Amino acid sequence: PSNIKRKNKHGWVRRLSTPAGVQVILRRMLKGRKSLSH
Amino acid sequence: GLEEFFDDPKNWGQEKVKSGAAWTCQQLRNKSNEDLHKLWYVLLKERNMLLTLEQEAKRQRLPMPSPERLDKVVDSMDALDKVVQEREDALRLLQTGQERARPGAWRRDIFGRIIWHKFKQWVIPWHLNKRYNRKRFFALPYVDHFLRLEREKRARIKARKENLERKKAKILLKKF
Amino acid sequence: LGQIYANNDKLSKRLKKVWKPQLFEREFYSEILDKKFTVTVTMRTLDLIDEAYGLDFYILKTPKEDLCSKFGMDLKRGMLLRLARQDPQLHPEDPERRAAIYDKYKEFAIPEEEAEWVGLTLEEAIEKQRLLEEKDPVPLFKIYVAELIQQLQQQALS
Amino acid sequence: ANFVSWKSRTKYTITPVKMRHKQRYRMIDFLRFRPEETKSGPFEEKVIQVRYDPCRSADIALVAGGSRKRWIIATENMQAGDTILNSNHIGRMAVAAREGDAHPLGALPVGTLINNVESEPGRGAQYIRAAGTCGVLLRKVNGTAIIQLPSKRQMQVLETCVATVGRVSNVDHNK
Amino acid sequence: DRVYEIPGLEPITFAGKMHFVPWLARPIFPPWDRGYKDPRFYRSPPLHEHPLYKDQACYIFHHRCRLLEGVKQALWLTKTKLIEGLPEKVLSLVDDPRNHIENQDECVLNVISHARLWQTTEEIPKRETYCPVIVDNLIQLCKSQILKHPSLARRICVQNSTFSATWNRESLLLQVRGSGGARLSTKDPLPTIASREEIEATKNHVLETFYPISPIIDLHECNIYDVKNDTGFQEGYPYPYPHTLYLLDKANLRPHRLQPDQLRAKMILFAFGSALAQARLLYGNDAKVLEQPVVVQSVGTDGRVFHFLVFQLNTTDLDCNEGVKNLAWVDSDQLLYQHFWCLPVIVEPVGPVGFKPETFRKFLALYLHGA
Amino acid sequence: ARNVVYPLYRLGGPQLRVFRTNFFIQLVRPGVAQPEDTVQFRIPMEMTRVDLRNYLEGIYNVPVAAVRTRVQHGSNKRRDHRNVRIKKPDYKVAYVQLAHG
RNA sequence: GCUAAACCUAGCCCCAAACCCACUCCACCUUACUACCAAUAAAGUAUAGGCGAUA
RNA sequence: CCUCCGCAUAAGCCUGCGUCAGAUCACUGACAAUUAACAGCCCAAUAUCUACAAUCAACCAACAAGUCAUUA
RNA sequence: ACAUCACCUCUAGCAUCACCAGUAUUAGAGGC
RNA sequence: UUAAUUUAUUAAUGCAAACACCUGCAUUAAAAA
Repeated sequence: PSNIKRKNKHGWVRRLSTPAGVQVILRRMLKGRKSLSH
Repeated sequence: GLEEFFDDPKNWGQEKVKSGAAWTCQQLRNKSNEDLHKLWYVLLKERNMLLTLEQEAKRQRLPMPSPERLDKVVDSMDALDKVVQEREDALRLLQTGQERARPGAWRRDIFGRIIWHKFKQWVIPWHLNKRYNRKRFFALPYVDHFLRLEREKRARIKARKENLERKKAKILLKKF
Repeated sequence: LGQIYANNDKLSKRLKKVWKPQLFEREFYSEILDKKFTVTVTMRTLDLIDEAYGLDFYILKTPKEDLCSKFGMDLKRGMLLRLARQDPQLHPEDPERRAAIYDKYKEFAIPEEEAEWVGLTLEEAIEKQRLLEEKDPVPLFKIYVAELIQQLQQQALS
Repeated sequence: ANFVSWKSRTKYTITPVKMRHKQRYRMIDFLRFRPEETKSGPFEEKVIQVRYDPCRSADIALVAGGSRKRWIIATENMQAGDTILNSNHIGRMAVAAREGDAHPLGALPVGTLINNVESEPGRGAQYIRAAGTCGVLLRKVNGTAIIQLPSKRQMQVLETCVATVGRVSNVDHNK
Repeated sequence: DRVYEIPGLEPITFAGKMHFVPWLARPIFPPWDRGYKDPRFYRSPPLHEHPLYKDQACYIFHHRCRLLEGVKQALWLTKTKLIEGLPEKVLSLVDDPRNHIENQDECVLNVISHARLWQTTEEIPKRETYCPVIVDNLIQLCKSQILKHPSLARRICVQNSTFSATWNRESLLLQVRGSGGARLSTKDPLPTIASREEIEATKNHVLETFYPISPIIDLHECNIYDVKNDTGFQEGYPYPYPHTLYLLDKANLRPHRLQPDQLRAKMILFAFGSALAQARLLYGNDAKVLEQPVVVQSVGTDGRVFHFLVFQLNTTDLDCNEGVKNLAWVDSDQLLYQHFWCLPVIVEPVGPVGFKPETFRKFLALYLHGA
Repeated sequence: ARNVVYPLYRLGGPQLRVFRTNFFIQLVRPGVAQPEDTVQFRIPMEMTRVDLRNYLEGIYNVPVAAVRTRVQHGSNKRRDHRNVRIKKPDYKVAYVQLAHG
């Protein structure tokens, strides 16, 4: 377990870095997840 | 000194301390900016005392002597803030015509939703601001499908709500 | 971007094909804008050039869907603005040639307001409009001063 | 991926460079004849140290000329304190060159062993560069020399391309 | 964007918005200049409008510059004769047994053992830790002689002293910027060592010059320079005459350390610079032969290997390649002990081995000069 | 003041002044033995050490000699009927050593 | 007689109609929630099709 | 009577045997706490300097050829 | 075991993103 | 892989176009279905 690693791969910045990650966040926002990212 | 954090020693352990009405907004509108200033600090001291007492009562496992006056002080300070804020915005509307103190804009973030972006203070202008220019205030065409699906989700929630209201009205008319 | 059959027989496989044009880096002269433009074109572009008798006539004649080029519409907008403005900056200290060229394209003379919005993508038009109606909010001080002056005028006439 | 190449230094430097057993990289100057700033024509250079280099098979020489040191690649008998002439003038006759100096191929006795051969005038020395290697100047025509590479494939280069004479150092790297 | 090419129309950009937009043209922004001066974000002017930018490039020898061949560059750069070995005068200061500390050898041995073994909590003191301490302790041992020679009350050992000195050789402009520790200052100047006959015999000498590398190599090219001779103190300062420059090579790593030849060149140039600053302060900026040549000595150390220099500066007309020349006496590779064992090896006990007290005797002689 | 934007300072600019401070304070009884000159406060998260010093000195005329601060972590180990964690808020504790003995 | 059983109403579904949402203050693309720098019908008709499955 | 364990830091975890009160081989509610010197959190530019391993670094002993610096 | 030193086999006469800032006593592709 | 037929491509050629790159039309192989 590592916080640096976790925030590097699944974090908000990494998600928004690409259109695929933006789509992940959009999917999770449509579903209503409390946690959209790490 | 530090005695102002506690009320008069004659009231310690009295279990009921008498207090008067809280300031209304209308009453505070007739006072000067300086009277509002000093009254603010008077209320600041009073609230600090009451918070100190509340915490100490929690610590001693005893009920607070009179918790209503804390609410009254809080309401008084909210009224004072409202009065001063009204004066500030009236003056701003007069001199500048602006309705809000903080500049902002209607922007459209990466997820395609309209937001009110509030501006920040910077030293360098925006075109050489490395961090600011990383933000995306536009949506690419892959968002519009998700925008449509969110719209449909909202529509579903509204339809359910309106239908449920109508069913409840039918039940009410049935009983009565 | 299409598909074909392997040997022009439908009993063969279906395989993907792309048909690309032949691009020529040619160089033209817009007389009305008075500029040498290097442009990537096609042989067909040269043919409509020949039939239209000039880059100018070709640009102000060919409609948007037939031009299918944003650069073509930038050229169109510039040309139509230069006509509408009667702009003396085409050929300074040379009025007879300016008048000759400007009369040569009297047909495509348009109002300047109409020429301003020609060839604009929708987002570009919204950006122009939002500049246009962006005004600093007029302070309520002068509104109220004018109202008070007006009320005093009304009371004076009473 | 996050691959940024270490090959990122711009200026020529005499110092080793941390590159990505661990090794540091000594920048070699293969443009053997380069006149320095506000100098031209041939120029002498001095060998300060003949140094082992991890990045390659041959060993190298720290060689200082005028106001600049530089790493060049060593020939077989090159000592510390040796003096080497980097020449440009194509002589009318051949030049009876010593073991380690660099001349345009027009200025060599034909049938001598050369190394660090260019491909264009101003290209830099691309070939005959590994340990103990050598190539013999076979014959030359008008503005043209023909080389025998150690793979015995002959090469037609211009006359005014600089090559160094002698064979490359660190012999018996093979054995 | 091709809209920038059309002579008529102005491109529509995202400058109205305060953000980038992929479907609008990129605006052209004016070069922004911050109105006020803020130290943390200062950009210096490019190297032309500095108030002192001289076309004639100057060459600076600072505390870092490691010479190529070494000593030869120092003699050439200074036009100085090099005589191996200190003169009879200095060595005769310790010729007698009376000019000696009580339990001299043992005392020096104890200083060594302190520096190398008994210094810190760390088992093996490192070079930065034991080099300056060896130096300072040796000066303290030497200063223990104030009983015999009271004149030693008129000298001080000042640190963080920087001097500068400018001189021309042929067409090359040279400037030395000495920034080194442990400079010893005396109220009284050092008497001349070289008498008339040796300096008048140095004329026949020709300084040997080398090739192909220019005798300017590895010195700092510097175009933003000031031709200012700085002796390192304000005027009217007591103890104004330099006596001995103590320079130490205290880098742990071998590459980071000066070679002994390079260190000797270091001290030659530093002593020359000190003497030249003194000469210019006492005689003005005139290139002449001094009737009162200035003598300044230096002690260079690696931590255990010592070197001694005595410099006699007698000419200020450096530009010429003939005439009288300065002269320096050198003692080189004067190691004060061969090795030091911090752990017993199993055979050889902890301590120094190869301790030779003549090196410290020379140290003491140099210290007692002018006393 | 809390929950406000602060005007940005630039070199040679006017002193930042707060006219109606927004953060409020309580002095709480220490949970452990403390020196005689130490007074313990519970303080808002945004309020700094300099802010607390100036606050006491100005509003309450208390001569302050030293201030120390720590952030106390509230417990997240307690749950609803829905197995959802309930947070006790974190808070700031200030230790004020009074001046002039 | 223990365990247990039983309960109606939260809400939801399908339609109709009508085109929806989105700045208390503050914070949030950097490690997010971080004050601040380079119809119907025609009709399964005509037609297409390893002329067949089918279309 | 065991001790092949322990004590700190790092990483990770996040109040998870402190006090008061209650229920439950014989957790819940409330209150309280970790105080910087340790450690994070750095650096004004423009050029321009950075050939010689470590191993007690002195020999020896080598190869796989090395972990280190400024000036105006 | 693979890798990797080392060894064997085959290919390659050459330059700026690997090979390579290398040049057939070399490099790459394999195998152990 | 020397099943089916094909070369979408990639590497080459040959021929058209243009005054080598780019394009269109055929052929030969590797890697491919």
